[PDB]
Amino acid sequence: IEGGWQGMVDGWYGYHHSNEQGSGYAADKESTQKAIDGVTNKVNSIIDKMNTQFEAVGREFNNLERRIENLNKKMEDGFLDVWTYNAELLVLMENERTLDFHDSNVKNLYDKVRLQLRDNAKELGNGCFEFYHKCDNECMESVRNGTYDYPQYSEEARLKREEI
Amino acid sequence: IEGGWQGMVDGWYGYHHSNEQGSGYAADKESTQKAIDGVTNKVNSIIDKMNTQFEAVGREFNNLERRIENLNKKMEDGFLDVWTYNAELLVLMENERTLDFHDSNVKNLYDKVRLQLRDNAKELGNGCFEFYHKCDNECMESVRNGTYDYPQYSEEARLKREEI
Amino acid sequence: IEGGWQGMVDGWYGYHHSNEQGSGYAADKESTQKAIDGVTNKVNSIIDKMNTQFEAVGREFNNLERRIENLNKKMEDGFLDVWTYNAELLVLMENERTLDFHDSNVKNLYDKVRLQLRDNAKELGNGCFEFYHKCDNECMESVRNGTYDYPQYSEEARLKREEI
Amino acid sequence: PGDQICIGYHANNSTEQVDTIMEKNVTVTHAQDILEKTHNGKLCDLDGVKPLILRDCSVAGWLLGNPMCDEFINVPEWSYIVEKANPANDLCYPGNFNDYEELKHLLSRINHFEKIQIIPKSSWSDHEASSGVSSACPYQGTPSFFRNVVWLIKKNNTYPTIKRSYNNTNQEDLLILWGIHHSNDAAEQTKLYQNPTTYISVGTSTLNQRLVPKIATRSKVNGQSGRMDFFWTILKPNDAINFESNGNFIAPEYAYKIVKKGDSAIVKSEVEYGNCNTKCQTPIGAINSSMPFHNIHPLTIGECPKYVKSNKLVLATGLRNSP
Amino acid sequence: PGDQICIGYHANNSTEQVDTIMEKNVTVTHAQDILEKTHNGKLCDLDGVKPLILRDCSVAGWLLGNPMCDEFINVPEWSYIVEKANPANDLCYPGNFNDYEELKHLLSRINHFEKIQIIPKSSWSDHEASSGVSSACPYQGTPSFFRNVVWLIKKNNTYPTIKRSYNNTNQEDLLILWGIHHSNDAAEQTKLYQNPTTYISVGTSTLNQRLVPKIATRSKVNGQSGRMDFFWTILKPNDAINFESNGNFIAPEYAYKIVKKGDSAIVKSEVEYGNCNTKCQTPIGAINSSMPFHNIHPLTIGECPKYVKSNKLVLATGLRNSP
Amino acid sequence: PGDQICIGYHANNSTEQVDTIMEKNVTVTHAQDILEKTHNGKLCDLDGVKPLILRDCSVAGWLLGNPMCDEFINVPEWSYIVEKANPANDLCYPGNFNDYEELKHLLSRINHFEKIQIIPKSSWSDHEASSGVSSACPYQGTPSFFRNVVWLIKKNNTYPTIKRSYNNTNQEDLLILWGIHHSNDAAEQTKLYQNPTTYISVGTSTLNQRLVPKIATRSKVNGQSGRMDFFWTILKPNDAINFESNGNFIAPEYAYKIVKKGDSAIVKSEVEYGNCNTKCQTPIGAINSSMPFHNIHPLTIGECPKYVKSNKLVLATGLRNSP
Ligand SMILES: *[C@@H]1O[C@H](CO)[C@@H](O)[C@H](O)[C@H]1NC(C)=O
Ligand SMILES: *[C@@H]1O[C@H](CO)[C@@H](O)[C@H](O)[C@H]1NC(C)=O
Ligand SMILES: *[C@@H]1O[C@H](CO)[C@@H](O)[C@H](O)[C@H]1NC(C)=O
Ligand SMILES: *[C@H]1O[C@H](CO)[C@@H](O)[C@H](O)[C@H]1NC(C)=O
Ligand SMILES: *[C@H]1O[C@H](CO)[C@@H](O)[C@H](O)[C@H]1NC(C)=O
Ligand SMILES: *[C@H]1O[C@H](CO)[C@@H](O)[C@H](O)[C@H]1NC(C)=O
Repeated sequence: IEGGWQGMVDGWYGYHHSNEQGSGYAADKESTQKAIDGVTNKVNSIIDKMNTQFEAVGREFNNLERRIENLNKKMEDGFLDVWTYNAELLVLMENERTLDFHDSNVKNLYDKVRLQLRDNAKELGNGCFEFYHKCDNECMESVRNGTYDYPQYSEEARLKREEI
Repeated sequence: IEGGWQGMVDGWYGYHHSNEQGSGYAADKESTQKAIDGVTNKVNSIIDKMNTQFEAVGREFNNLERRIENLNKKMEDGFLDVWTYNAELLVLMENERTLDFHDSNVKNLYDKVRLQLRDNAKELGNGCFEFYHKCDNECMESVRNGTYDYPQYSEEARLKREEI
Repeated sequence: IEGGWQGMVDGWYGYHHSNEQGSGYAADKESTQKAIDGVTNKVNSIIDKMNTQFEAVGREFNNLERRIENLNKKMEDGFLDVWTYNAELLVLMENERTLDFHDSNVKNLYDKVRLQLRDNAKELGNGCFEFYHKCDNECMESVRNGTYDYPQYSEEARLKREEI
Repeated sequence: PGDQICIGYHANNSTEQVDTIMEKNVTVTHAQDILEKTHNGKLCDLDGVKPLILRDCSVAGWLLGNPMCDEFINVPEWSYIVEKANPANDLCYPGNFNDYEELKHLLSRINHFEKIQIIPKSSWSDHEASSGVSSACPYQGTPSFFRNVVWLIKKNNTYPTIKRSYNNTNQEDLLILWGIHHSNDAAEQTKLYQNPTTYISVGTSTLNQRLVPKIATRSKVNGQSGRMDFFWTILKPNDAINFESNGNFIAPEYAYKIVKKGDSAIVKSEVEYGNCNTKCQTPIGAINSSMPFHNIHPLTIGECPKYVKSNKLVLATGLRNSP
Repeated sequence: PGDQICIGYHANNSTEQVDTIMEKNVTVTHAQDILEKTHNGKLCDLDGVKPLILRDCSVAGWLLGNPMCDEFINVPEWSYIVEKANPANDLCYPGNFNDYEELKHLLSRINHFEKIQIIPKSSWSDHEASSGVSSACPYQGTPSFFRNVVWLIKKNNTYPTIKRSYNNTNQEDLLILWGIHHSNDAAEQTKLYQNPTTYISVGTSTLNQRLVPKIATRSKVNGQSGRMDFFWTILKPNDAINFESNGNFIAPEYAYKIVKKGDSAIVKSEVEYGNCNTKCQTPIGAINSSMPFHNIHPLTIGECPKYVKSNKLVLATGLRNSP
Repeated sequence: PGDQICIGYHANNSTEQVDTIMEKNVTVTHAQDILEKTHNGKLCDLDGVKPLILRDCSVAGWLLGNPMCDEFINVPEWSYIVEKANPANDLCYPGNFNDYEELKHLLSRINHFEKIQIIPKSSWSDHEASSGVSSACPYQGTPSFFRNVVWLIKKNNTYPTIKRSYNNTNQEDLLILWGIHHSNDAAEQTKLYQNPTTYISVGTSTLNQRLVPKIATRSKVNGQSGRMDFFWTILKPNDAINFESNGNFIAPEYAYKIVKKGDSAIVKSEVEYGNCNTKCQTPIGAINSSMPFHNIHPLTIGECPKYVKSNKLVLATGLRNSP
């Protein structure tokens, strides 16, 4: 949310923890995959649906066939205008959807975490949670894979909240 | 969120409660309606905007009119390509919007509820809330129609939280 | 969420506070700006991409050139149908995106605030927060510009929660 | 435990799939196919109006009265015209039909004719009309010739100069057709027509032609080395048409009044009639449907869904439905 | 109670509605109409350049100098040309204007002419030029004839063979027009021209024609049984054009130099001029606007918004605004 | 402090920008250009099949055997044909090539010819074949003439009437070409041909022409006041073609068998060959790419991306990447 992780080389979306055991990055396997599967077929669908073109031609006319020639010319400009127009608005529209597709997926990671540790952590309002409790590497792995036990740190979180 | 309710025949979106009085499904009238009104006119708008076509024709040419004939042929392939292309990308794009339209509407139901019972229930992270308190059928009806009284169960919720 | 502020003349999105010092409206400068920058270039992109047209013509045919004339006529109806179709579906699709663009931006303001004052305020479920604490004009300015200090009102909020 | 409420959505056993720009083959709860794919395999009426089936006859064979096209001697009103790709009964003498395709296209805004006798066959007192016959044009084995058009020849050894004219006394455009016979050599020319140098001269307010027979040696088409070209014009309400010739003239007897002018086309079907109805017809069959698209056939006629070359157009209406 | 802050959005009294794929007639706070719907109902200049209004004259009437078209004897530069649907002053003798529509289309890239005398009317010493006149072509009641073209006839009883040629000494293509008179019978032919068998023969580097008059009986158009066909060619800078004839020749006097070549068309308006300006003009009126679309008229000319057949194109810019 | 976990996303040093309906120039992490912009600047084979480069020769110059086109006396199979915009070696006598563009278009479905001797040059026993020569048509300075076609003239003072015919004994359509010489005056006519009034008469099952030379005075094109028109037809498998003339006939010697019929066109390039390969070729160069779009040149040939007139088509695939 404050920007991207220059340091996350492992994937498109993921985590960054810091604790007494140190720090580290960790990409989400499922989320990054889902995004690539989605984005790539988007590209292909745009490319593959274009299967239309096969034949190609110019065309030749004499001096007493200027109406027909102009008719031919306007047919080509006609379809060119339409096809230019489509491709450009296809890209703009779809590029936008791609970009907030990523925003939506990042938000989903943030929410999966926020649900697992309600009052066990402080929402810093920055993309990060300040855990109330001590969260060792295994506690951190646990919040990443969904397999995080809330009640273990329950009163610890409550009691160290109550320090404030 | 874990999947759809094979058991909800009453509508598109809704609820499932379980309490001491037993269990049951219950569809949201407003939400299901809004979705049908929206989705149906989407379909019609796609269909009705097509009002364009009226006349129809082939066309016939002799052996010394092959340039014109080819010109005619390419006009038809030309418009066919464009119209095929549009209809297919119209469907893909719009089918996607339809699908996460439904996701968005479901999320709205989940949020209407979550706001009414902050700490009176546990977000299981599964689409369901485990009420702290006892929630009789009328308490349940109350959370469905927005007319739910939070302060009644306030300290009950607090006190039975404090059991943990 | 209950509707728009007839009283907010300062911008597109913003706030309304009420406290012991009275009441007032206040638009978000950044948010309103971002929306105008976005919406206006949307309009221009639609308009500017149309750069296609330059030349213009009818065309004239005799009585023994009815095939060609009809061919010319169908080319014009052909491109007219396509261009009519595009412009209309461009507007519908894009007008929809514009409208929930605004909904999304409003939601972002609501969330920026909700993160800053978790249990220092009650979510009324209406777009408004009932502060637990007393929030003077400067406390209010503080929640608008992000520069709001949560811990100041911490136990005040807790202690006056505990009145319930 | 504790009481629970859940937020959820519809599911069913539906197997209808649907596509998306990012996802293919997504099972859905409710959907609408909009692509129409079925047709009744038959040629049908349009809006209670039967079409005009020339069976093995072509438009020229029909209008000039080829002897094998007699079933179309006096047809009634029609919605469209169906012709085969290679009708066996076209011209019976080899030759050109001038501006054929333009004539054909004109029958696409026409709905009904009225065959009128324009200059009777029994008026040709000084020329031999009834010998307007040849083996190239069979009828019932016997040598015959077009019925709507007279092949005049000399009486005694004399082809006097023909000068006839017709004032369209009606309020409808009428379609007149005539022809010219290109003979093979000077001898045939003299034996048929007497005069060695000849011309057909036809005039309206708009038309001013003069046709001279091309006397030459040719390859036999249908065992016939001769040729015969035909021509046509529209004669407006109060205009008159003038003919003049001293040889090789294939004079008209019957013309066609145009009533009425509407929508039509000329379908190239082999399919048979089926006593059905439709507002949309294709060469390979009618379609009684209601959908924005189809993929039946390009060449469609009437008010018909947009022909498209997709195999599938299905709109998701309901919800993602995986078990 | 307790203090409150709220998140909200703009509202107003605006009643502008806007559409969506899922919702129709949605009231909005701010919007932009992009469909242009208004025009000034007049024919105007383009970019400070007036058009060429032939009022009741046609392009042929104008170029051949029909006596009722005198106001166009020496026009100046123009932006486009406006003609009525059925000009009363076209040809004055009935007949064909060969490749008319191609000529017409050529005036669509032309902007200005310069009428040049190409072979003077007083050069025809051995033929009677001044009797090139007829009742079919009135002027001021009196029998007249095209001004830009001479209808030569015999002097004494003699139409000697004409042999004249013109070498375009200029650097511009020039447009030359000539004609042929189809007489009615042998008698008229002899009385006008003397020689019974005649021809017009015209040649450039690209052109090689030979026209023979079709002597026949016709229906009277404008009380005139005769006919008169016209022809035209472009004569490139250093090319010469050769004429030869011994009868029925409608010789040129004036030709048209082409300067300059630009954009134009030929509008079929009945609307009058209005002393206005535009970069976009239609047959039913000019439009001074700035919008990506319009629904005024298909046949538009200049740089004009995309003609569309919608009644409404309005983009929502602001917010949903219900009270 | 306390332990922390954060949700975040990829960033890099990528500078590839991408556009959106609401935002322009948005830096992204990964992207795909789909618009192809590069070409090899050369003319290449298609699918291992070389094209047919007539260098300074035109299609007519080639088919009629203009003396400077000898390198194309017996070409082999080809993928497409490349011609310059203004070939220096076209006709060598000024004149019309009838239905040229239709002939040209026919070579667009043809892939290979087989030049056949159809009526030998040494068969003309009673006419002077070898004097079929002129200064208007140089060869190696010397006065020559088309090689594939004979300009017959009188032997002694006699042009007897020619009557020759050819029965296509093959299973392929063959392309035959002949011509007519328009002389300048009665004197030239007599000196070349003897007979003052003449005709060429050509007939197939489908064709029935009769050409009469237009004897007139003309402007000298290439120092030559005469003209020469050419003609062509397709002769179906078992059809015969008949020629008859008593003057001004430019007879055929060689015809062209058509084998085979496939895809082709006629490119107007100045670019030279490059010994390359492609499935997509343009006039200004080949393109070996794989992308849904390009902006190289409109007139493209083969299976080629959609020509578009955009400068940029780039799809964002990755994430917003600002430092
Ligand atoms: C998370 O731990 C669970 C068990 O609690 C395990 O199955 C899973 O593999 C772990 N995730 C990763 C990414 O290793
Ligand atoms: C919910 O109860 C309210 C009153 O508290 C009532 O007006 C409403 O009808 C109830 N909802 C349903 C679905 O019956
Ligand atoms: C909000 O206050 C901050 C300092 O706390 C200040 O920099 C900012 O200008 C204030 N916002 C407004 C809108 O005045
Ligand atoms: C018959 O048509 C002629 C055209 O030749 C027209 O002038 C005339 O009015 C018609 N006949 C009569 C008697 O009016
Ligand atoms: C006049 O045009 C002729 C074409 O006949 C051209 O050859 C010649 O150069 C021009 N006249 C002169 C004197 O050069
Ligand atoms: C040669 O072609 C003719 C057409 O004139 C055809 O009838 C004939 O069958 C062919 N020759 C022979 C001997 O069959």
